[PDB]
Amino acid sequence: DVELREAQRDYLDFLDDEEDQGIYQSKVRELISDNQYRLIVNVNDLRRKNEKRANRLLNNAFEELVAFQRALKDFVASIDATYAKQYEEFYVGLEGSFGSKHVSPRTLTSCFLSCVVCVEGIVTKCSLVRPKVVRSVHYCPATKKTIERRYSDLTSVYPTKDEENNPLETEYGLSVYKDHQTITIQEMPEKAPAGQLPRSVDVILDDDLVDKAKPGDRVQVVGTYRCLPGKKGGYTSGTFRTVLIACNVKQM
Amino acid sequence: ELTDEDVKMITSLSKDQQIGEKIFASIAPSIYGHEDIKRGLALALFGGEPKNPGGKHKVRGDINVLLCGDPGTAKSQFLKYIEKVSSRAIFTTGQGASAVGLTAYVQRHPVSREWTLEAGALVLADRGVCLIDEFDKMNDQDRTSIHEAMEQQSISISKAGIVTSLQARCTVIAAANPIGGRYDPSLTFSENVDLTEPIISRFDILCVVRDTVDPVQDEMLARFVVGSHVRHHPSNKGVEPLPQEVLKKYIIYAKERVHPKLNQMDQDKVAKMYSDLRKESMATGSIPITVRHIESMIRMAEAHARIHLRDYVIEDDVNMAIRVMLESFIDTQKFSVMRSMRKTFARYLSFRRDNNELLLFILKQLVAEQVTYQRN
Ligand SMILES: Nc1ncnc2c1ncn2[C@@H]1O[C@H](COP(=O)(O)OP(=O)(O)OP(=O)(O)O)[C@@H](O)[C@H]1O
Ligand SMILES: [Mg+2]
Repeated sequence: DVELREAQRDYLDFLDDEEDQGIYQSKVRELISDNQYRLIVNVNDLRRKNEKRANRLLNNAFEELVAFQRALKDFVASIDATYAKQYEEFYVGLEGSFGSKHVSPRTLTSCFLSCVVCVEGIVTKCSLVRPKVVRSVHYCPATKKTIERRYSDLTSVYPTKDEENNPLETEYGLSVYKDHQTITIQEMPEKAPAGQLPRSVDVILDDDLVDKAKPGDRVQVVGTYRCLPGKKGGYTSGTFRTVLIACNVKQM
Repeated sequence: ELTDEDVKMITSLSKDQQIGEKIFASIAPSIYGHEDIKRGLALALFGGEPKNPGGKHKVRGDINVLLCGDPGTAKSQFLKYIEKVSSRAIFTTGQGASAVGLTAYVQRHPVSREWTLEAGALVLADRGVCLIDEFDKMNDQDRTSIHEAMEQQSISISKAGIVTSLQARCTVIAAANPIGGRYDPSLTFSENVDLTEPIISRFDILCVVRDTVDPVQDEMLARFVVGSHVRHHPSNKGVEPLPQEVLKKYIIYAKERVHPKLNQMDQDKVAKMYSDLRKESMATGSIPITVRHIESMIRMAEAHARIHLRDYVIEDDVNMAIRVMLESFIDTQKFSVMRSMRKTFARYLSFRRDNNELLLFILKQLVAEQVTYQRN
């Protein structure tokens, strides 16, 4: 993929901040020193250094964020491979000045799907934190075999019988889970028009963000807006359920 | 009810030159007496002329009526007759015993299961008549809603998400009982009724129905009701009142076509009358006369002209409207002020009141005084 390689190279060059003011090199040193695996990057820096990269990141959030995270992992490996080996993936959060993407749940129209949005709102729902499995390990007493099965982020089959029908006992401890939560955010009553009912939107929080925001707090969520699918079925209505896959949650 | 050649019929008796008495006697024919109340209800039915000079001075063309009286006097009968005879007329009670309430709201209709905006009763009578029985037993919110409707001729809803303002240009005909179940003339009207001053200030006619012991009237009413009972048994199932269907045809035609203009009103007479009433009312510790009384007199004069389809208010129309307005205003006063204003303005209050009526009233007063002296 020439496009993905170019994106990753540009992102890595940006993160390679030694000739410049050394801001993001210091930020990576910070994240490694304090033992966290998520980086916060100001979009204004992307605009100042490469407008094309910033526009691509904002308008096509998913693949651009994947490339940015892979470049981040490569850079942290270069600065330190010992720490980089500890975490399977290095995540990224965004912030700054989102020109037209900065909206509220009311203004959040379908035009922003697959884009980067920095919404501001009042938190209404915070669901219980659940561990979503990402990698299961199953041990067969009969065959002495340990089988690992991955679970890609498709936001399904859980093996229980061996090849010749030997029961598999899942290895919870060796299995890998990521904590996950869903919150519902609402437009601030102050800025909402006085007449009609409040307009809200969902937000999905992965690890490092499951409890960053509590119910009834004014927050700013930066993330990707996409459509959820229905379950398997012959017939479907054109309707789609949309959520905001957060890349960063900040207290206003 | 869109007929033709009945314009000839309506005009045929419109020139009778005494149709006013006929129509005033053709209201609720099942109710004996209460002629003044019937006149007031006729004027309310025909209504005034709504006018909004420029767009900043909204003046209602309606004639709201309030019948306050001790029980057993057929007030609810008048309200039910108006319900029966006037199109777009709805009936509601201060209690919750009415099908539709005074206040707007939104909900899923119990039978249709559909989410609808239940507009208040006043709105349903947008261009008709709203009859309010038990006017003195409403809720706080009901009182607020009636106040809003009577003041600004519209209702503002912000219940669920519906920030709207829908207009209710209704004529309110209300019935009520005095505080304590009996009207005491020694107290002014505004204090022996469980209604705040702003509410009463928006009614154009106040009818004080009093049940005073009188052998002749008692015998007459007994004969009336007992004859009704006789004639409606299951086995057997000074002008001439108009038939009810023709009466409502006349009401429709007048209320839809003729729009009298008061280009012939004698401003001199009205101004002198108003100044005299102001001076007299303030000379005593009594409720004064205000501009809204002149407004109500104008509306009633226009309505009386509409009854006769004159298209131009005439001196007699103005005099009759003044008679009605002064009768209401005087009867709202306390006992002493009642006689004060009666004697001071007897000339105005006697318009179109022949000698026989006044003489009979005076003879009845004298004989009642004699009876009281006898039986004490
Ligand atoms: N002037 C009248 N002419 C004919 N019938 C009358 C008259 N006054 C009272 N009645 C009769 O007497 C009864 C009492 O009248 P009604 O029930 O209408 O009372 P009301 O004035 O509405 O009292 P309340 O304030 O208690 O509701 C009725 O059957 C009514 O027909
Ligand atoms: Mg009654």
